[PDB]
Amino acid sequence: TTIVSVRRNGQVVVGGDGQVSLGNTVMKGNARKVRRLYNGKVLAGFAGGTADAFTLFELFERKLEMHQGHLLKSAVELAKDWRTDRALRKLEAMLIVADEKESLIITGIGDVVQPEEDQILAIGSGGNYALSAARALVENTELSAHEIVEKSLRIAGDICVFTNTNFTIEELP
Amino acid sequence: TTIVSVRRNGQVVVGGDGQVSLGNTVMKGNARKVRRLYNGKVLAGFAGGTADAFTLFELFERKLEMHQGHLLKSAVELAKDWRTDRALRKLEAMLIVADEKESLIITGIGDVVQPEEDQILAIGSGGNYALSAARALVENTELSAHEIVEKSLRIAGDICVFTNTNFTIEELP
Amino acid sequence: SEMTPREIVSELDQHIIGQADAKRAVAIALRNRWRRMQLQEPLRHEVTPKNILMIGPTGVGKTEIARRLAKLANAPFIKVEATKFTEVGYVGKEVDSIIRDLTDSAGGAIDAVEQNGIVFIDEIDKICKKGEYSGADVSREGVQRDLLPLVEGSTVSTKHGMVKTDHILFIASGAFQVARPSDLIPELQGRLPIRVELTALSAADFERILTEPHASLTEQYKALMATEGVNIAFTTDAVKKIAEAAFRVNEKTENIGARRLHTVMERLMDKISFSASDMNGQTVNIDAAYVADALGEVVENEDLSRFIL
Amino acid sequence: SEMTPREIVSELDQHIIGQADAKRAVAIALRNRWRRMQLQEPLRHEVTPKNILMIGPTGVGKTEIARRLAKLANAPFIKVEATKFTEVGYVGKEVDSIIRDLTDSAGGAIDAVEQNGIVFIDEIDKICKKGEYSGADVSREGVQRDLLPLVEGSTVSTKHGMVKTDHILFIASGAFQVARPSDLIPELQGRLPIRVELTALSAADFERILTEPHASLTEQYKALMATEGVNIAFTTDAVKKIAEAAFRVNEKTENIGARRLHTVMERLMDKISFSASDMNGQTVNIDAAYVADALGEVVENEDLSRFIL
Amino acid sequence: SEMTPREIVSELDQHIIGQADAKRAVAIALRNRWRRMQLQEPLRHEVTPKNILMIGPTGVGKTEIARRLAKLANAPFIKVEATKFTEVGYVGKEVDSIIRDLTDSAGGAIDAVEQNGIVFIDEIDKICKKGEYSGADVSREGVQRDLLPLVEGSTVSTKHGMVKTDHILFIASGAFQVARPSDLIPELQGRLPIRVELTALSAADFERILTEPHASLTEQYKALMATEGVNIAFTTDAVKKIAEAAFRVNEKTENIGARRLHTVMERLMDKISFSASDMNGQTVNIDAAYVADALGEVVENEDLSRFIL
Ligand SMILES: Nc1ncnc2c1ncn2[C@@H]1O[C@H](COP(=O)(O)OP(=O)(O)O)[C@@H](O)[C@H]1O
Ligand SMILES: Nc1ncnc2c1ncn2[C@@H]1O[C@H](COP(=O)(O)OP(=O)(O)O)[C@@H](O)[C@H]1O
Ligand SMILES: Nc1ncnc2c1ncn2[C@@H]1O[C@H](COP(=O)(O)OP(=O)(O)O)[C@@H](O)[C@H]1O
Ligand SMILES: [Mg+2]
Ligand SMILES: [Mg+2]
Ligand SMILES: [Mg+2]
Ligand SMILES: [Mg+2]
Ligand SMILES: [Mg+2]
Ligand SMILES: [Mg+2]
Ligand SMILES: [Mg+2]
Ligand SMILES: [Mg+2]
Repeated sequence: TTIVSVRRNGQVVVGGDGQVSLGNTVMKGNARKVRRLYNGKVLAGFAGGTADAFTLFELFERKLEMHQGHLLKSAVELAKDWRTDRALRKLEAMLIVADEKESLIITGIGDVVQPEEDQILAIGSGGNYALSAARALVENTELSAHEIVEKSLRIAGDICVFTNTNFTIEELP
Repeated sequence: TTIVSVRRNGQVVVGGDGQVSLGNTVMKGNARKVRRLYNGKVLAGFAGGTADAFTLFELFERKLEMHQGHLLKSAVELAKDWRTDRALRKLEAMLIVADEKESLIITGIGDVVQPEEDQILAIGSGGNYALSAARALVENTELSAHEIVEKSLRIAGDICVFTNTNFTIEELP
Repeated sequence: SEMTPREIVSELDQHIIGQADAKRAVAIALRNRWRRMQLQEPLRHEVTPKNILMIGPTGVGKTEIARRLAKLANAPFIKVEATKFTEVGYVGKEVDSIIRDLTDSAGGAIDAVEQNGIVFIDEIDKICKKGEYSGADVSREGVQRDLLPLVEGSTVSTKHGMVKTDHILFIASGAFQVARPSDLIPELQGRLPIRVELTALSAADFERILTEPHASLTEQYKALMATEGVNIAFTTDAVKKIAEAAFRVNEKTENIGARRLHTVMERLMDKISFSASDMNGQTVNIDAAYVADALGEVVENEDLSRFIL
Repeated sequence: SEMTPREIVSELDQHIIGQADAKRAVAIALRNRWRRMQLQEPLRHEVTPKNILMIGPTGVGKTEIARRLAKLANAPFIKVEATKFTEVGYVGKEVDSIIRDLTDSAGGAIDAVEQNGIVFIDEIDKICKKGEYSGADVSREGVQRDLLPLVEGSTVSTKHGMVKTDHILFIASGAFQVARPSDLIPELQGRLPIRVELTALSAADFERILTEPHASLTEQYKALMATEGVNIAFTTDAVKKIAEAAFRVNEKTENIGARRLHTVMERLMDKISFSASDMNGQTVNIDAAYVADALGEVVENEDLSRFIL
Repeated sequence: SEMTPREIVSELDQHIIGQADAKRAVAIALRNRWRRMQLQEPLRHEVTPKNILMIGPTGVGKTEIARRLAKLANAPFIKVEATKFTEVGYVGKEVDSIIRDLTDSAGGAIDAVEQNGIVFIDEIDKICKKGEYSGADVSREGVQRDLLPLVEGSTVSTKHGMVKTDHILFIASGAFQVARPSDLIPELQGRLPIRVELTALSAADFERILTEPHASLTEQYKALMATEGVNIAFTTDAVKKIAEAAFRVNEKTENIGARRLHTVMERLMDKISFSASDMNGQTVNIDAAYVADALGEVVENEDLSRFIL
């Protein structure tokens, strides 16, 4: 799995592959690993255990709902459930969430992290492959955030055996 | 164990082998790994731990009963019991369920997955062997869904040591 | 002296559609009140009621039948939810309270309660051993144990005096979709001799529930609007669409039985109910078109793939 | 004999801004009290209330509407929090207590309570099955079970006598941000026929709540200060800033709806409220500048990165 | 007719040192009792109290202010600890009991309680969501839910009759060292409009609490010894050392606020309090030296490295 997000020119994109693999064999190549939350105004992409990912996703959605859908605050409250005595079971998955304001990556262990400057996030086995292609594309091109995402995902896919070419790209106008 | 399902021409089939093996020794070769649920209007085939499989099966049946027997909704509610804090123990088994509308595979870890296009599912150690023979048979033949299932199971059986030739094929008129 | 089983069924037929078996079974039970009581001292006390178990889906009539029957027999009546006794902590949360509540609803008439009181124990299939999520199972087995005394015959103290439960008729119910009646405890199982099945309701039945029964929904709305000086009339086609829609959503979403008719009618009589005061003297014709407009189009989505991979 | 649905809405419009759908729905319900009661013996008892479910955010009017309505109909009224019945241990912690409390607030007038009592069950979305942190879920499902008897029609004993709940109107509410109404139990779902949606309040609405309603906050403070011999007046611009500030903090921090107006006014009338006694004979003009000074600048931070890596 | 906000503050200044903001806030609240009540039927009922939240450390005056205020207004008063309602099992352990207790302390005077009763809910910051050691959190959220009815306006039954809580003034408190007021539930948050901060007490303040307030500790001991025929006098220097010592141990060990003064005085008046009967006619001068002797040297150790590696 590969998920990457780029934010430039007042545009936010988050896309990912579609390959679902059981061991060293593929099961499905058309999975949607990026979806819209909170009245379709926040982008979310997940990686890791198929079940753990969905539960991390779902848990986060409940949060957005208990707040005015504020990405940051929500991320922080969800992560707080891991920073207590009640050892809330950990999930072997990761999420990339974004909207018109910020972009974050949240993990099933309980921590939130923000970009760096070029507003680029990437998770999954193929993450760092799309990450490089994107950093490169951003510091040397004028390509749209939507173009960078598709181009980097493809690259990543040609390197990682668990990342295919069936993308699902969501952008927030 | 090998279980495969094909859906074509308004016909749905789900069949499987009969070999039950303890370690590298066979115990029984006439097991029925495919059975009918909800007033015999939904097909279900299981693979994995003998006990875990039956409990996954049973748990699913209770679901169909608490709903109007809707395959999808049922699958989603059962899977939801794994996507919460109460770490509902995981089962080392898998189910293939189908009816006049859809076909799904459900796992003891908590996720539901749908086919791809050719409406073909397969689980178990011998799964991918029957899977190929079936994809092949479907994209190059006019054979019935019932014929494809029997032919692919046989093939799978001649390759996997844990898959025999004592089939149990159920189809939904 | 009293109605016969054939007469009682006809009385019930005026309020209930279908469910012949359940109707028949309670008519026999009510008639036996009259049969004994015609007996002499010895037997009159030895002969006891043959309690009933009605198995059947949601909102298909199980309670209306029990309720109507008590009504036509002017018998002290009471309905309670099996589960309400899961756990206890004070007087009122004990099964014995069923008898006090019944005696209180009849103004203390002890002879009345003992002779022909009726107790409807709803959702008894809930206090069994279903699913693995059985946290406090001893609790459910427990209430079954608590009912035994009542159904087997005992005396409970009420602020009105002592009351025997030896001749009170007991009717229990359930859908038993996961549990079976054989799951109840032997003692209870043997005290619920008669098991009647009630079936789901089809659209054809829906259509009849809409108009045939005394004080049907169509008759109620006709009289309600007549109050505001409006004259309404449902066409055969209109009734048929209201029933299809009701049966339709019970099937695609949550099935609540004949209650769905109430939900749909309300969604249909929405407009007229508001403007009735401004339409005096007029007459409204609710036909096919009026219904297709009022009942918009297909409830609301069918989403669910949001959780699927 | 009684107001019409159009009249009732106008009566509510004097105290509530927006929420046309909810207003309309309760007017229809109140008018039906009058419609039946004009009926004859048979139907008059068979026709029952069509209870309501108001879905909507915090402090946007769901209770004011219910409360005002009962007021204009002089109907025994009562509000309770669904969750208050989570767990029980004594008499007063049982749902039945809702009816005793209602009867007690009307001085025992049994005919009054039965004929037109109103019960507002707040936050019913809380007793569903939301989130994974569901410790005692059987408990929440349980209170739903406990309400059924009441909403379906039964009798409860009060120190004033027996009271039927067959015709009491029930209004439930919720934001249902995580749960859906379809999550309630079938029996309850079918007894809450009508579902009305209430929307969030914008700044434009805030501005109107400030002055239009009878006894608005601006009218209250004018009368309060007049008591101390001070004459105050809010300019259009002033009102507009008070509403922007209120809508502003509900949006950046915790959203409490129209209650925020109270918080802001207090923060604004802080000074005058203290010095009013020393300013007799004077007149104060609360304009834009006065408001921008009083309401300082941006609530307080927005920190949160303290937990981020 | 009644005191003004400036007058009330002066009345409080005779018993409390510092805490101008809190004093000011409660004076405004008490004056509003008088402001409405000068209003006419419509508004007089619509205008409600603006409840208070006093945030501040231990023993710095939060209760004395509330207590003194009720005293100067001869208002039925009551203090309760938020946590006391964590879990319930019987009548008296329910929030409603706050109103019965209040009515009982005024001899049933219902008009009195409704018009100007005051309820001080101490340590409300304890029923929030603080620390991870949150075992029964639903419990704490629960009492917040239980207070809502009271603060929002309702009726509770007492053996003296029914009593409305619509106009009772509510004052809550907390140190909120870990929790914030924003942690309370929206409904409660909006009903505690006013938030006043109370500060810690310095040695300079300690010195003033010792003598300035009516019936200060120095005035009490002077009168107590005068009873035994002894005449005592504290020098300015003596007072200053007593205050330094008090502020000193609150700082190095456990900080209990102005209560520490009581602990220190007792440790100081130890000897004279015992021999007073044998010293009649004499006069004792408590000066710097007398205090340095009586108050020995540095509380007791500071050990703690016993657990360190
Ligand atoms: N067979 C039927 N004929 C007429 N009305 C019915 C029938 N079944 C259900 N209803 C109506 O539907 C509503 C639900 O009745 P209920 O007796 O509680 O069904 P159940 O006992 O299965 O829960 C009632 O108001 C009743 O009038
Ligand atoms: N639409 C509205 N119009 C006028 N006042 C409103 C409105 N909505 C809320 N309020 C005010 O805000 C406060 C909160 O009312 P509330 O009925 O409890 O909202 P809700 O029922 O959603 O919790 C009340 O004092 C009420 O006067
Ligand atoms: N600012 C103050 N001025 C005079 N006395 C005070 C002051 N603060 C606290 N005290 C005294 O200290 C004791 C503790 O009072 P308390 O009101 O319970 O503080 P808090 O409300 O913060 O817990 C009381 O006997 C009171 O007389
Ligand atoms: Mg690849
Ligand atoms: Mg083999
Ligand atoms: Mg039922
Ligand atoms: Mg049911
Ligand atoms: Mg509310
Ligand atoms: Mg709320
Ligand atoms: Mg204190
Ligand atoms: Mg303390």
